[PDB]
Amino acid sequence: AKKYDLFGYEVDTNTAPWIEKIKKCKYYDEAGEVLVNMNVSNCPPDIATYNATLQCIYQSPSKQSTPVDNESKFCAMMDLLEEMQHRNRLKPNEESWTWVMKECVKSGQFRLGYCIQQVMETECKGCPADLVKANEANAQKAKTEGKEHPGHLSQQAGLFDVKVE
Amino acid sequence: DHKGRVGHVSQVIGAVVDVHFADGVPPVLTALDVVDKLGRDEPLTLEIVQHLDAHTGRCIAMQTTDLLKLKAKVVSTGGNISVPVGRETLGRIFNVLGDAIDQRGPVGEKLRMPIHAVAPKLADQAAEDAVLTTGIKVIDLILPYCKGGKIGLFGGAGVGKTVIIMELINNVAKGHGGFSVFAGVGERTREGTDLYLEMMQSKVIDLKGESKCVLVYGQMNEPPGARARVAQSALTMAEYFRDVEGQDVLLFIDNIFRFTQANSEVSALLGRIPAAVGYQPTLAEDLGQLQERITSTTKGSITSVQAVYVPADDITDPAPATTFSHLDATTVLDRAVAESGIYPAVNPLECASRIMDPDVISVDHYNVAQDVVQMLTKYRELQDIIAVLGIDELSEEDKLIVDRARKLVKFLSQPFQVAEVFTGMTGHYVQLDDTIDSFSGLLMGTYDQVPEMAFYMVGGINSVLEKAKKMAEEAAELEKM
Amino acid sequence: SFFKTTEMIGYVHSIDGTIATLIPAPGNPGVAYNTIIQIQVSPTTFAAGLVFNLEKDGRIGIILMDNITEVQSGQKVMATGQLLHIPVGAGVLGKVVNPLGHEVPVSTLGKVDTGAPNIVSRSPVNYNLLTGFKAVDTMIPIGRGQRELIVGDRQTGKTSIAVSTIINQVRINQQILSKNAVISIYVSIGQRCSNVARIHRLLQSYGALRYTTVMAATAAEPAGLQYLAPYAGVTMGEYFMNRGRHCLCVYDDLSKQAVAYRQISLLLRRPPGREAYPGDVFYLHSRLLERAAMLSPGKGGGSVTALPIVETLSNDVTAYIVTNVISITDGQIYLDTKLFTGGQRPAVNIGLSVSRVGSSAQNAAMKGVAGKLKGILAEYRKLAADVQTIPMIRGARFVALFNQKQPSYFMNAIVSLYACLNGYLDDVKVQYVKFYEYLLVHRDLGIMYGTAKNKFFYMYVQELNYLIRFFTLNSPILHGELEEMLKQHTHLFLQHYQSKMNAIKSEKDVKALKNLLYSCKRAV
Amino acid sequence: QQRTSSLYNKTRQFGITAALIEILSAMSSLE
Ligand SMILES: Nc1ncnc2c1ncn2[C@@H]1O[C@H](COP(=O)(O)OP(=O)(O)O)[C@@H](O)[C@H]1O
Ligand SMILES: Nc1ncnc2c1ncn2[C@@H]1O[C@H](COP(=O)(O)OP(=O)(O)O)[C@@H](O)[C@H]1O
Ligand SMILES: [Mg+2]
Ligand SMILES: [Mg+2]
Repeated sequence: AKKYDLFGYEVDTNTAPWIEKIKKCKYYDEAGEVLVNMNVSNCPPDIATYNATLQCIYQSPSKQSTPVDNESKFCAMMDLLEEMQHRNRLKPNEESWTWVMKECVKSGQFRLGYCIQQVMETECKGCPADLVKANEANAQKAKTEGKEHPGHLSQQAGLFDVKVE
Repeated sequence: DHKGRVGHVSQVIGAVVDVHFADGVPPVLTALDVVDKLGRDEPLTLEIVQHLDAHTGRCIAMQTTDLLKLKAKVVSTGGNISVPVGRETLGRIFNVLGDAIDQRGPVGEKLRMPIHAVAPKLADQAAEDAVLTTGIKVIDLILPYCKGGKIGLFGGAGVGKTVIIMELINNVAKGHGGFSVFAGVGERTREGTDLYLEMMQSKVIDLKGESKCVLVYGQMNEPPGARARVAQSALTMAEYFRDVEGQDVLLFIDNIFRFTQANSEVSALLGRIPAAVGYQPTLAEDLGQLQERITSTTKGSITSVQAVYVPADDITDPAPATTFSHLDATTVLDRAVAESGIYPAVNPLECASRIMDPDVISVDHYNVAQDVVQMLTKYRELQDIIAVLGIDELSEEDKLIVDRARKLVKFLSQPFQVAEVFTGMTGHYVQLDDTIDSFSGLLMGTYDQVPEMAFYMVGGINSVLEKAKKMAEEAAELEKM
Repeated sequence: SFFKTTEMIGYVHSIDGTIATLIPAPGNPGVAYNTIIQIQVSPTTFAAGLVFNLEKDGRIGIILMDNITEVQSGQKVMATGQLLHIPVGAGVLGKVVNPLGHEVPVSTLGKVDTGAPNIVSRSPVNYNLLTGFKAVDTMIPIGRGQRELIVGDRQTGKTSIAVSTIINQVRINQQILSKNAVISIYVSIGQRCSNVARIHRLLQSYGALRYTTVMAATAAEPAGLQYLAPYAGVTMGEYFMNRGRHCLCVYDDLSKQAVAYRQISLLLRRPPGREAYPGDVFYLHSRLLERAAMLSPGKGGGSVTALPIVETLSNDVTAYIVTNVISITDGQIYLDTKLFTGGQRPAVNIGLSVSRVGSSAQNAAMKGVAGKLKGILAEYRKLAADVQTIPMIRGARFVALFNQKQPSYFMNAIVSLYACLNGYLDDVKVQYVKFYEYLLVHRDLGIMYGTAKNKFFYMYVQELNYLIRFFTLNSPILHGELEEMLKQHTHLFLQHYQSKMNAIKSEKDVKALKNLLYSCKRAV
Repeated sequence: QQRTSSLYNKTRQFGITAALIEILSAMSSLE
């Protein structure tokens, strides 16, 4: 129940008020602005808070009204995992990596999906099936339609002639 | 306003002179004519540098302060020191004030501008990255001068600064649709004659017809007030051709150290505490306001070559060290390189250029130029090993690097066209295409069988193979005898 | 901005370029210390100035800032009675600004004079800051909130390595949550004006202006602005720090700031000491750099990372201004002149360089590879001075890999270093390491019709970057899949691509090989 | 190496004495 920071002062474990702020999300960059505001008011992110953020990254469109160049919900998502694991010292539970698998199949990035089901199967000993077949569907979708890799880069036999740009 | 406002000389300590005004002091940088008669042959004009109180202002004398009594009548001009501008200045010689010093009648002027202009803002700046082919091997290859560039020739006493400026006037300033300005800042009065005559012979300055040069001289004989301000006088004339007429222009400041040194004299007498190595505390600020005016605007384009004296061959000295930050192509001349036989005495490792870049110059230019710098860096490391161990102790591949690198140092030398009297040989304008190809082949090892002294003091590859033919023929005759 | 007048404190007495002294008006109001004052140059216009001396006489020493040509003796002087505040926020980004706050054409305020975070306010530096250089990010790793000095001679790459560090953030910042985005603040103290313009265009072309603001006090502008320019730079960064975000501050350079402060001090008769600098020239840089910090979890956990540049004259670290800044900062990145001309660019002297909080600052993946590299390069440098060992082979390839113009992406760097660590570039010669590295990143030989069959790990998929940062390369998830990619790349490169070097011994093919290999040095 | 380093160190200290005596002998002339 009780918790202390690095110095040993008392810390606000009352997470639930800040969770409902993250649910009213709209665009996922606003979730980070809330995560800042908790830390500012001596209230470190809970394990449930990170999962509540991960939900908002999946559901909404990107940063805000205007689009940013080279948007990546996965890269924003995997940064947040790096924050909780290494720095804050919190192991992400089964809910954490299931949100990651959803975004791979939703956006269509199946190649990431192959890597993260290997992750989800190992260590955390769980195979969620639902998304595995949806991920494997997108893998076969790339093969049968045309080609899976970039395509123009792969086929072109280089050997001495390679463009530097 | 304040047009003919009368004042009296409060105190005279050297070139620095205080002036008391009854109805308040004029503004700063305001020129003042000394009306009082005295036994003078030439007039006296004071520029206000500081204010002491509401009624008193400290100044600096542009002419000598001899015969100046206390309480002498002094009158304002209207504003700053004013200098004539436009095409009527071309062909004529001037002093710091803008009076013609060549005895060829009155100038046609029709407008005068103040010496102390403000430097362009950020919005006025513009970059035009094109190579200015100087026709010199060490410059064009390793530290190429760009169009619109501020260029500096750093070196100690008697290394080839004045020689390189004269060669650039031959190589670049003659075949140029723009005009040119020469700031003779605190240098030899006798060197000024030789420039004036040689330009008259070559017809860049023309008496009867069209002229394409302006001369503004404030030489060693003049007091510090003139030698300080004379750099700005020339810069005002170049600023007219840049801003008003909208044109590509050349500026030639020999020497920019003499500006800083001239300010170092007055700054002591003005009562400022000196900074490092006895220079003025405003050393960086003095160069700041001067050098920032020298730049390529949206309206026109100054392309300034400058000479920089390195005092006591100490490059860490404030006067050059502060200047280095302002420049686009920094040319560094070394004494040991001069005394070894290599002219021009350019030490290529301490040199640098902004346009030494694959984007601006060609890919073949950059790659060849870098290999010369790389090979010379390896050669300096190998030179320490041969002194300790010996020439025979080196490896098989390293011996071949020494043979090429020795030829690279010799091939970097060049007989200048202005320096026919010194070298005793005719000059060589080496083309940019010739410079890149000849050095490229030397790095490949296509000229390994060519002897070393063939490369010493010649132009491009045709002159190398010509000298190598003469060496083969004369060596064949002496061997037969 | 247009500052707020209050009371007419005095008249202008003397001027000496960019410094002045005042006489108090009847009544002797007395202005407060370190405050801005507006001098009426005309009825319509004002000219700002900072108060530096409050003499016993009643006279007040002023450092002139704006409209210095228009200042005259006998002019009226209005006081603000406040410290210098400037425009700060997200709205200031992508613009050039003075130390006073006026925008250069080409938001709640914050105090420039502010105390640094105390003992309990800070925390240990854990978040990494990627410069985008294999030489730096392994051996001299910079953490967020750290002060890392950049020292070396003119034209050694002091600005470029600082500017490319700002450009390296755009690839991350675009992809990541804006909470963890590295907002940059390039301060240009005493530089040439066109140099600021070229950096503006260079920042604009790489999309850096979105996540960057440019503080600018050029050589034309007075010593008062140059003195105050780094302070205005940190103020803009502290906004992001105090509001739980990470920031970067480049001062280019503190050498020219000190010269500007010396001018101010000497002109106002402050007693000079070593190399004519005042007594408090150490205090000048100390209170600047200490405001850069890593805050605690209790105050947002934000940061201001500092990259102060300091020019040395002919590799002389014994100079007073250089020795001062070294004793303040958390180690340095020394740029040697001989390494620059020798070939190695960036010319990072690893023996002279040091990071005082390196290990804790690095990423978990980067800590794995870099710990071994210290052991290899230590033995390589010793054996090079005093027959090729495994350390001698692999050590030489690292030196070839450290050469780069533009900054490398974290994935593309760590994989090419991991290859050299486990010894995938041993059979590959030293001259063909950049051609090997280019074909690894942009192209791929396994997919180049044949022996591919990897389920997830490829180099074209840039999104694996963040999975590597979490799990590391030495891990059961990625270890076996990575070692396939490298085995396919080496065997095919040695067989198909390196076979040409035994062949090509002719004119127009040796030159074609060179021009290929020289372009490979630029692109990592 | 010992004796040249000592001369570097003597020149370092003698330089800073001579630097500051000149600089502060300036402001004795200026009061
Ligand atoms: N390119 C060159 N060719 C021949 N002699 C040169 C060259 N450059 C310099 N010198 C020698 O240097 C001497 C003086 O050089 P100068 O440029 O007048 O001095 P500074 O470098 O102080 O301006 C001359 O006597 C001349 O012999
Ligand atoms: N990593 C690098 N690779 C290649 N060239 C570089 C590199 N860093 C700097 N340079 C070049 O060196 C020159 C000087 O760089 P700069 O950053 O201005 O150094 P300084 O700040 O020390 O003057 C520039 O022309 C630039 O192109
Ligand atoms: Mg000379
Ligand atoms: Mg720089």
